[PDB]
Amino acid sequence: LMKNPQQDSGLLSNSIDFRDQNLIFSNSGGVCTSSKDKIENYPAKGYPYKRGVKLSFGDGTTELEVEAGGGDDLYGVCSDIDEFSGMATVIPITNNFTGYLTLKKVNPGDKLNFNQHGELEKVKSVNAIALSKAHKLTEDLFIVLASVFGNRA
Amino acid sequence: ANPTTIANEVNTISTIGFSSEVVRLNYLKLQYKFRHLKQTSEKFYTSDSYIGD
Repeated sequence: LMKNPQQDSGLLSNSIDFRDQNLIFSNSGGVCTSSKDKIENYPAKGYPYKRGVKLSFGDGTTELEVEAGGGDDLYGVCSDIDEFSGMATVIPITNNFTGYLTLKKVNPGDKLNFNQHGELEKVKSVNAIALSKAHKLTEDLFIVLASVFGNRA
Repeated sequence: ANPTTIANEVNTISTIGFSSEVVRLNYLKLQYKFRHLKQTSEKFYTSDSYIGD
């Protein structure tokens, strides 16, 4: 529910090895990032971190927001959150993305689609291919390296 | 649009637009014609109390 662990740790983390130190929930952004990527931000409704987002509209008093969602309403991928301001960094669905995303509770090369809650699931209208296997971080939190190529016909 | 909140990384920023307006003022020229007595002829119309027919 939080980008960083909510409870403080009690142990100094030894930094000796250099392998498999990136399979954490705090890894924001993408593994490969271009300096020509288009980056937006929107007010967040809920916690859409590491999830696909859609646009949500209220009465009309306040501006639009982004909420976790997929299907035919998919607008992009949320890659970072600023908690103080409620800001959600969004990469549009028309821009290539490669990074770790939340997976529904799967082998590399398997086609993926975003479900109603913005979670990737194995297969229809979006190009998403898993580049690794599901890594479990919590009882109900599974992440996976995926690449999004846009919408298919 | 509403301003952009500068948090973490962002490229898409709200924009301030500009416009120009041209105001034109028209000036029109008009003329009138009037009839009077001739200079040399006024002497024959210089009545005792007034000048003119």
